[PDB]
Amino acid sequence: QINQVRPKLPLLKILHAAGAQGEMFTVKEVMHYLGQYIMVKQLYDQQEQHMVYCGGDLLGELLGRQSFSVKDPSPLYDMLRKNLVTL
Amino acid sequence: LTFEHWWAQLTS
Ligand SMILES: [K+]
Repeated sequence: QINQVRPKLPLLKILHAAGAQGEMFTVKEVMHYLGQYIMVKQLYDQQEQHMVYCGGDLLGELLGRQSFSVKDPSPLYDMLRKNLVTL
Repeated sequence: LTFEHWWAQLTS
């Protein structure tokens, strides 16, 4: 369906870790589970919570970065573009 | 000030 995407394997593993089921999702669902993954694994900086530290995490491998800021999402969106198969 | 506050604004 046009509003769905198919996450590549490593990103799917991350979504499943956060409780997702299945293989295809809407972008809102992907963001929901990726946010949950970051929250429950407590990867965000406790003082500056828009900062996410993921060195050594599969998420860091996907981002090609040790950290990123939710305020400047471009690196996160670049990661999604490379890891979401669309129609 | 919270991760969720910032994260939630990435989607409409
Ligand atoms: K932390």
